[PDB]
Amino acid sequence: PISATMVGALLGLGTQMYSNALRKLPYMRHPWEHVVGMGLGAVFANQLVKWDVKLKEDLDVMLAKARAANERRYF
Amino acid sequence: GRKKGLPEFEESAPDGFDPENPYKDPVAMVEMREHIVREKWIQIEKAKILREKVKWCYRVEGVNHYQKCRHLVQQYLDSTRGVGWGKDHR
Amino acid sequence: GDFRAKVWSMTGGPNCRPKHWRRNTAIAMFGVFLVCIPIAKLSAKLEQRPHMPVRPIPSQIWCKNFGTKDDYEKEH
Amino acid sequence: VGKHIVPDKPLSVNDELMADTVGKYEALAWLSGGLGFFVGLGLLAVLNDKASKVPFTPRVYPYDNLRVELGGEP
Amino acid sequence: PDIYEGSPTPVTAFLSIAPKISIFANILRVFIYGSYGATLQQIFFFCSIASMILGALAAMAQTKVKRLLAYSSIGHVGYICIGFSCGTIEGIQSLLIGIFIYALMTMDAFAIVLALRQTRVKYIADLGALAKTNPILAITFSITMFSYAGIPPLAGFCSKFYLFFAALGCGAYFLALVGVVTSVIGCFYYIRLVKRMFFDTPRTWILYEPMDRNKSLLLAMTSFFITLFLLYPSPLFSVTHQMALSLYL
Amino acid sequence: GGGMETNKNKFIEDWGSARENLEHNFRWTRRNFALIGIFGIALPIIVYKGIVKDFHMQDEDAGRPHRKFL
Amino acid sequence: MYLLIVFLPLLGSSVAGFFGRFLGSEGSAIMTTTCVSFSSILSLIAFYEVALGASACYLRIAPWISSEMFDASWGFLFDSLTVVMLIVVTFISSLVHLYSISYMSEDPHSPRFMCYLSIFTFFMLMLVTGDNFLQLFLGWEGVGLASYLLIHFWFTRLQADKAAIKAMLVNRVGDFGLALGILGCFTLFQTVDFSTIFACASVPRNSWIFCNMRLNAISLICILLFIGAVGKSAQIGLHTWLPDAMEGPTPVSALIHAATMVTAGVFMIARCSPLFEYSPTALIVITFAGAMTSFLAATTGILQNDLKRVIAYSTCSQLGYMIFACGISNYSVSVFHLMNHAFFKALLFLSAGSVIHAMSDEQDMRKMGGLASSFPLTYAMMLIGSLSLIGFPFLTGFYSKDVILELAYTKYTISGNFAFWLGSVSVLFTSYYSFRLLFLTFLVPTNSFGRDISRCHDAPIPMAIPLILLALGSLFVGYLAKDMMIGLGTNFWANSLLVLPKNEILAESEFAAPTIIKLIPILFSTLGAFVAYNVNLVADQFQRAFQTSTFCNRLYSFFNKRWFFDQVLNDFLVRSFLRFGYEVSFEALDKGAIEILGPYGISYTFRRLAERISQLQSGFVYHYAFAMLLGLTLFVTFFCMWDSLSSWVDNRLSFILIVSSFYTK
Amino acid sequence: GFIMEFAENLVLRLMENPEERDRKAREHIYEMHER
Amino acid sequence: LEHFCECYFNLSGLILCPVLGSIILLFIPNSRIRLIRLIGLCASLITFLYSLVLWIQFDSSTAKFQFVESLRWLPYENINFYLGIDGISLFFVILTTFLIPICILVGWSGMRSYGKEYIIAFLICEFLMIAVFCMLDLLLFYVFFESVLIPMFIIIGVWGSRQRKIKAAYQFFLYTLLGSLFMLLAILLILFQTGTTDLQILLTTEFSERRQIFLWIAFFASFAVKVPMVPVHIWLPEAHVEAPTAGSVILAGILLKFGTYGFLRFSIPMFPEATLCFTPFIYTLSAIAIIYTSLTTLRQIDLKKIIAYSSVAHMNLVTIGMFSLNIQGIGGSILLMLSHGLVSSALFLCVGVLYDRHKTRLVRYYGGLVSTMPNFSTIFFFFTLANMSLPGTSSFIGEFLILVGAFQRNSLVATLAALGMILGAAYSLWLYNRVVSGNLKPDFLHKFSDLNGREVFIFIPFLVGLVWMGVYPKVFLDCMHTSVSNLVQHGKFH
Amino acid sequence: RPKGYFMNRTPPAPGQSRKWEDWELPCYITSFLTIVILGVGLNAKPDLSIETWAHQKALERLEMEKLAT
Repeated sequence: PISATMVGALLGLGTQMYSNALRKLPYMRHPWEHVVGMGLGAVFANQLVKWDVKLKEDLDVMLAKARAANERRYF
Repeated sequence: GRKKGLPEFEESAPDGFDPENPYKDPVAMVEMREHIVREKWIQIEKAKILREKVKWCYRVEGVNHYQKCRHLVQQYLDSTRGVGWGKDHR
Repeated sequence: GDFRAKVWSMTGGPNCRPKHWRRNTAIAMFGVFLVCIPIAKLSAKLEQRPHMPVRPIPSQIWCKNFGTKDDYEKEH
Repeated sequence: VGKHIVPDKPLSVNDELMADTVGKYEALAWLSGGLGFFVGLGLLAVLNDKASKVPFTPRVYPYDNLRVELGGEP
Repeated sequence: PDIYEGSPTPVTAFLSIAPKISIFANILRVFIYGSYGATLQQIFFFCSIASMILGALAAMAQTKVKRLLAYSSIGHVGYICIGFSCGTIEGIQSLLIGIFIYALMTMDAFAIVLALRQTRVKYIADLGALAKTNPILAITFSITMFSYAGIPPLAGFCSKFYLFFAALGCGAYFLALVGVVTSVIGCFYYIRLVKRMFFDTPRTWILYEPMDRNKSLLLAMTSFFITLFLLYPSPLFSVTHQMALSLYL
Repeated sequence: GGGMETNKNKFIEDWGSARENLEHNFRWTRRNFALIGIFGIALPIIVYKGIVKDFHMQDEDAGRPHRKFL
Repeated sequence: MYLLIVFLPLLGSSVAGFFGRFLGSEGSAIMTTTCVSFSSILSLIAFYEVALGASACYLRIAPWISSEMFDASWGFLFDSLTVVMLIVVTFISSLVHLYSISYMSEDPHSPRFMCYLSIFTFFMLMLVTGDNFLQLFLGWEGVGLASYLLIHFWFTRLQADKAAIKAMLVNRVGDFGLALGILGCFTLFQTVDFSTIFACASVPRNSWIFCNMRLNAISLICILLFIGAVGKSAQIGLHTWLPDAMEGPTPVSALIHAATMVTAGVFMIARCSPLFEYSPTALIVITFAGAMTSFLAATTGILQNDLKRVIAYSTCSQLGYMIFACGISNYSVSVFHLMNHAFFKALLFLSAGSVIHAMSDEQDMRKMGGLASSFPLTYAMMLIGSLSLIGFPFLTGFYSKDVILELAYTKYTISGNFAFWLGSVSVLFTSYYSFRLLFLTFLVPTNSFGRDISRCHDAPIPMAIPLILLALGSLFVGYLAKDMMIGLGTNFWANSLLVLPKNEILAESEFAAPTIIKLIPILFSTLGAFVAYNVNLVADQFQRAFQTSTFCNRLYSFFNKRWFFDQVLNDFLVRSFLRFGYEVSFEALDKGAIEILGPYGISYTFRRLAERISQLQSGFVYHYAFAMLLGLTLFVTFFCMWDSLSSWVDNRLSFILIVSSFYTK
Repeated sequence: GFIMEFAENLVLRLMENPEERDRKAREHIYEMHER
Repeated sequence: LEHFCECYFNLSGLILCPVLGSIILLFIPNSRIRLIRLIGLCASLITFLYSLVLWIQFDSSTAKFQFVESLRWLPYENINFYLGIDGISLFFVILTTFLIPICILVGWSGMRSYGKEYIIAFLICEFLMIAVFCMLDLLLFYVFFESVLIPMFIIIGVWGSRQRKIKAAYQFFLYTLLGSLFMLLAILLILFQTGTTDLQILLTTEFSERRQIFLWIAFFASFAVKVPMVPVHIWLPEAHVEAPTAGSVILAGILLKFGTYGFLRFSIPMFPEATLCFTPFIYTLSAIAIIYTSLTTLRQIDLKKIIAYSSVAHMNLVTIGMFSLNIQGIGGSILLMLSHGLVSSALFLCVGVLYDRHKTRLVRYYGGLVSTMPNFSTIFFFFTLANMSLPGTSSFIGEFLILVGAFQRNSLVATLAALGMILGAAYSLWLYNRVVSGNLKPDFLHKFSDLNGREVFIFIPFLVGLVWMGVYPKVFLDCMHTSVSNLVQHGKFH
Repeated sequence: RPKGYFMNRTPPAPGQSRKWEDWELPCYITSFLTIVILGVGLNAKPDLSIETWAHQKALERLEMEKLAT
C-alpha cells in the first residue's frame, strides 16, 4: 500500500523539481539528480520511521521512571 | 450489503436506561432516544390514518357529517393533542 | 423593428409571421392531443366518486371508481 | 423612449426613487374626515339598536333545536 | 530590531535562530531544575504578555521586511515564554516544539530574504508582482507567511494551539484575550505580504535574480515540512517529551 | 461606437462611489444619537421583551411557571 | 377527464410560450383559444355530473409537502361550488381569448399576450379546485404573478411598470394575512386539508397568544384569512391597486381584474364557510368591510373621466356587496351575485374596449359624445350591461343584488343595520355613474375630435360574438339560475356551503319584509338616472362652484382623487419604509455605528497605536539603555517593594492609572 | 434481464449492512467512555 | 478502534478526487490551456457523480452516522478521528460537488488569462469544504474550516474586479479568523472536561448548565459571524460583491452554510438547555436582521450589492426555523439552505453574465434588456421569482415550513419573519424591472449579446433543481427526517 | 427563416457541422449519467424512510387493539 519508502521517494522527487522550479529551471533539468533525490527521500523516510519507534520505546521507560518516582510520595 | 426488506428495530425500550439518571449508560441513552423517536412516529402515523377516516366521512356523508362523523372527529382530535413535536410537550 | 430582426426569442418577437405556420400549428395540435391521452387515463384512474349520480353520466363509461368509499372506518 | 437624459448635474442621494394640488397633512385631514363618516354611521347603528326592534321571534328547530344533527351527544 | 536590521543579512539569520536554542536551554536548566517562588514565573508571564502586544503592534507599523521579521520574532518569543511560565511538563514540551517550529520557519523566511537580497530587497512594496515574475517563489513565501500567522493545517498552528490550551488550563482569560487580539493583528500584517505579492498591480516592477541551489533545496525541504508536519508529527512530540523529562529525572 | 463596455458617466460614477464611502461622512449628530438610540437599542429590546412575554403567556396559559431565559 | 380541465390551458400556454416562434400570431392565437375552449366544454360536462347530477369528484395526484402532520398535497376537489367557479373561469376566458384574437390583431407581441392569458387561467383553475389550503395558496400567488405580467405587458410604459409593481405589493400584503391564517389553521387542527378542517371546525374552543394577547383561535384564523381576501377582492384596506390595474390591455381588465381574480377572495370565504360560520366576530368584521368598500368605490366613480376606471370602480363597489353578503351568513347569494357580475362586468369592459378601439385609443368621456347611431351593436351591448348592473327588474342583476339588500335589512344587528344603509345609499350612486357613462359616451352632443369620428368601425366577428353571448347571459342567466342557487331550501350546493340554523334568514327576508323595502333599489336607481340626466344634459353652471369655492373645489378633488387614499399611504407609509432603508438601517447603523464601532474605528485606533509604539524605537541608544534600567527598577519595585505599599494602594488603582496614561497630551 | 429488478440488487450491494453499522457505533461509545 | 466502512464508494475517495486534480495540474505547463481546462472540468464532474452515488446508497431509517470511517493520527491511537455523514449533511456535500464544476465552467472563456492557479484554487476549496461537511470531530472541523480562508483570500484578491477587493479580502479574512478563534477557545474548553473532541462521544456527555451557557456563547460567536447575524454581517456585502463571479457563487452558496450547519451539528444537540435559554435572543437578532437588511436591500444601487444583501435576510430566516426545534422548523431550515445555495448562485450567475459584457454593476446603466436579451431576461425572471419564495419554486418549501415551525413556538416571531414576504418581493421585482424592463439607453449601452451555449447549459441544472425541490420535495425530506427527528429529540426522554 | 440565431451563434458553412466546444461532451455525458443515476437509482433504492416503517407499524397496532376489545 502506502509505505515509508514510496512516500520518501515521492517527496525526494518533489523536492528536486521544487528546487528546479524555484531556480526557474525546467522541472527535469538534471534527471540523475531526481534519481539521487528519490533515493535520499526513501532512505530518510525509512530512517525516520525507525527513529520514531526507538523514541517511543525510550519515552515509555522514562515515563515508567517518572511514574515510579511520583508514586513514591504515597508511601 | 443489505438484505431485501423493510428495516427491523427492537420493539421494546432498551434495558439499561435509567430515567432518574440518563447520563449513566451511554449506549442505552442513545438507543433510548432512537426508540422514543420511532414511538412518536408511530403516533404521528396513527393520527394520520385517523385523519383519513375523518376526510372520507365528511366526503361520503355530506350535510349529515356532524351527526355521523362525531366519533371519528373526537378520536382524531384526541390523537393530535400531544403528537409529534408541535404545541404539546408530552 | 431593425435590431429586433437579429434577436432570437422563443415567443417569436414582434410581428412573427412564420412561412409554414399552418403546418406548424397542426403539428402542435397533434402533439397536445397526444399529451392529452396519458393525462386522461391517469385522471380516470385517479378520480374518486363517493356518490352514484342521480342519472348516468359520461364518466360512468371511462371511470370505475363509483361508490367505493362507503367503509371509511377502514381508510388508512 | 425618444432620448433618455444623461445627467449633467450631480445626482442626489435619494435619486433612485424619484398628489400635486393637495398637500400632505391636509390630505390626511380630509381622509380622516371620510373615515369619520364611517365611524359616525357605525355609532348611529349602535344608537339605532335595530336588535331591540326585530318583528319576529327567533327560530326554534325540532328535535332539541337539532342538537344531534349539529354534532351534540346523541 | 535595530541590530537585526543593521547587521548583514546572514548575521541576522544566524542571530534569529541559534542563540535562542542555547539560552532557552540555559533558562530551563537554571530555573526549572532550580527552586524559587512563582515570582520568576510571574516575571516571564508579564514579559510574554508585553512581548506579544508590542511585537504585534510594532510589526503592524513596519514597512521593511527585516524589521517586520524582527518584531515577529519578538512576538513569537512571547508566545514561547508562555509555555515556560505555566510550569508543567507539557509547558516545557510545547516550548521546545515552538522553538523547533519557529527555527524552521525562520530559516525558510531568511532563505527567501537572502535569495531576494541579490536584487537588494528592502521594502515590503518591493515584492509587488512577485506572483507574476516568480510564481513558485511567491507561493513558497505565502505558505511561510500563513504558517507564521498560525493558520492550520500549517506547522505554525501548534504555537497558537498551545498558547490557548495553557491559558484555558492554567485558568487565564486575560491571556486568552491578548492571544486572540494579537493573533488577529499578526494575521493582518502577515497577509499584507501575500496581498502585496498577489493582489497589487504596481506601475514599476522589480525583477529578482533566481536563487542558488543551496537556498532552493533548503527552501523546498522547509516548505514540505511546514505544509506537512502535522500529517506525521509523532517524532517531534516524542523527542520533546523525552527532553522535558530528562531535565528532572 | 465600439466595445460592449458601458460609456461611464462621471456624475453616475461619482454618485456610485459616494455610496460606497458613507462611513467616512458619519458624524455623531443629534439625529444619529436618536436613530441609533431608537433603532439600534430600543427597538431590539422591545422586540425581545415581546418575544419573551409571548413565551411567558404560553407558560401561564398551560399552568406552568415562567421560563427563565438568557 | 377532470385533469384535462385544469391542465389544458397550461399546455396551450406552454406551446405558444415556448414554440411561438414557429406558430406566430395566428398559430398561437388558434392554439391557446382552442385549448381553453375545450377546457370550457369539459367544464360544462363536469357541471353536469357534479352539480345537477349531484356526484362530487376527488382527485389526488401526489403529496406536495409532507413533514410530520403537515400534509399539503397535489389534490383536486370538485363540488357544486367548484364547478360553478369552473364555469365562470373557463367560459369567460374562452370569450376573452376569442375577443383578444381580434383586439390584439395589430399588436407586435400577441403570441406572448395569449401565453399570459392561458397561464392566468391555469393558475385560477388551480385556485378554485385545490382540496387544501396550500394548493389554494399556489393558485393565489399564480394569479397575482399572471396579473403582474399582464398589467405591465407594454413593458416600455413607465406607468404600467408602476401599476404592476403596486398590484404585486398590495396583494403580497394580503398574502401575508392569508399565509398567517394557514399557519393558524394547521396549528389548531394539525392539517391543511379542507375536508378535515371543515369536519372539525365546530369543536375547538381554546384561546391562543397572538401579538402578546389572548384571542380565540377560530376568530384569529378567520380574521387573518379575511385579510388575504381583502387584497385580492380590493376591499377597503387594500383597494387602490385595482383602479391602477387598467394599464393593461382591455381584455386583461375584463378577465382578471373584473371576472375572476378579483372574486377569489369572495370564493375563499364561501369555500371556508364551514370555518367562518364558527367565528361571529369575523362575520361582523367582514360585514363592516364589505359595506364600507361599496360606498367608497361609488363616490369615487362619479367624477372619473376614463371609461376603464369608471367600470373598475364599479367592480370594487360590487365586490363589497358580495363580501358583506358573505358577512351575514349568506354565501350562496354571494356566489350567485359573483356569477351574475361575471356576465355583465365582462360585457361592460369588453363593450367599452370596442369603443376605445374604434376611437383610436381614446378613453376620456370628455372627448367622446354621440356614437349612439355610429355604433349600434356596441351601444346596445353597453345598454344591456349597464341596465343589468344597476339592478333593472328581471335582468341578470335584479335577481341577486335586490336579495342582498333585502337580506341585510332582515339582519337585526349593529353590522346588519350598517350594511343596509351603506348598500342602499350606494345603489343611488352606481345608477348615477352608470347612466353618466351611457349619456356622455353616446347620447350627448359630440365632444369628440373630427379625425376620431372619421375612422370609426364596429367590432369584427371575434369581438362581436363574445359580446352577443355575454348579452344573452346578462338577460337570462339570473332568471335561469335563481331557483338553483338561492331557491328556498334548494339542495344544489349539497355540502359545499354551510349555514348554521341560527343564521338562516332567507325565509324571513322574502316574507317578513315591508313591500317598501323590496322597492328601495328602484326608487334610488330611478332617482340616479334622473340626477345623471339633469347634471349631464340640463346643467351648465353646476361647475362654477368648483371654480370659485375652495370647499367645493376641494370636495371635487377629494372624490376624484379617491379620498386621497393613495397619497396618504405613499406619503406616510411607503416613503417612511423607503427612507428607513437608507437613512437608518444602512447609513445610521451599517455604514454608521457598526462601522465606527467596528472595522472603520478598529482600524483607525490600531493604526494610531502602532504609530505610537513605533516611535518608541527612537533610534537613540540612550533610550534603549534607559528602558532596560527602568525595566530592572520596575521589576525590583513590584516584586519586592510591594509589602507595605498595599496599605496605601489598591491593585484596582494600579491598572487604572496605567490605562489612563494612554490618554495624555 | 429486467433493468429495475437488477437495479434493486445493485443498490442493495452498495448499502452498508444495518447490523454491522449499528454494532460498530456501540463499540465506539463504550470503548471511548471507558478510555 | 478502526471503523473502516465496507462500502466501495466511501468518503475518502470523494475527498481525494480534487486533491489528485490539483496535484496533477501543478506540473502541467500553463502553455497547455486546453488540457488544464479539461482536466479540471473532468475531475469536478467525476466528484459530482461520486457524490450522487453516495446519495444512492444512503439509509433513511437510521440515526447512526453512515459510511463512518476512521483515520489514525498517532501510533499511540489516543487521538483518532472519524468521517461520517447523516441526513443533515449529505445534501450539502452533493451541493458542494454540484457547484464546483459550475465555477470551473463560469470562467471557461477567460481561462487563458486565469491559468491552472484558478482551477487549482477552486479544487482545493472543494476538497476542504467537503472535508468540513464530513467531520465527526470538533477539532478537524476547526482546522479544515480555518484552512478554507487561504484559497478564498487568493480567489477574491487575484481575480476580483476592482481595487476594492483589497479591503474586501482583508475584512473577510479577519472577521472569519476572529470567529474561528472563538470556536477554538470553545473546543479547548470542551476538551478540558471530556479529554476528547469526538462528536459521537460529546453527544453522550452531560454538560452543566453554567458551562452549557458559556460553551454556547463561544460557539455562537463563531457561527454568527458566518451566518451572518447582525451586527457582524457587514463583511458579507464587500466580500461577496468584490469577489469574482465563481468566488461569489462559492461564498454565498456553500461558505454561508457553515455557520448554520455548525448550529445543527454541534451547538443545538450538545447544549439543549443552553439552546432553550437563548431561543428568544436568537429570535430577536434573526427578526431584526430580516426586517432591517431587507429595507437596506431596497435602497442599494449595485446589482451585486442587492443580491448579496438578500442572502443575509434568507439566512436569518434559516436560523429562526432551526431554533424552533420541531420537524417543520429544522426540516424547513435545511431545505432553505440548499435552495438558497441554488437560487443565490444562479442570481450571482445572472449578474456575472451582465458584468462580463458591460463591466458595470450600477443599476441605472441598464434597462430595456428584454428587447435585446430575451433569453437572459426569461432566466433572470425565473430566479427572481425563486428569490421571492414563490410557490412552485424550491425556496417556498423551505420558507413556509419554517414559518409553520416558528408559529407553533412563538406567534410573534412568525409574524415578524413573515414580513420577509412583503419586503422580499419589493426589492426583487424592483431589481428585475429596473434592469430588464423599460427602454434601452443607447448613450450608456448600445451593443448586446444574449446568452451563448455555455451560459445556457450552466443555468439548466439550476432551473431543474429549483423546480424539482419546489414541486416534489419528498425525495429530500425522506432522507432527512430520521436525522432531523433525532436532532429534535436529543436531550429529552419523553 | 426565424429572426436571429439560437444562442447567438452564426451557423456553420452549408454542408458542414458545428464544432463542439471542449466542455460540451464531458458536460453532456455527465448530464446523461446524472439522469440515469438519479432517475433509476432513486426509484430502485428501498423505501427505508421512517414514515413508511411507522405507517405499517401503526396499521398493525391499530389492528391488534381493535380486534382485541
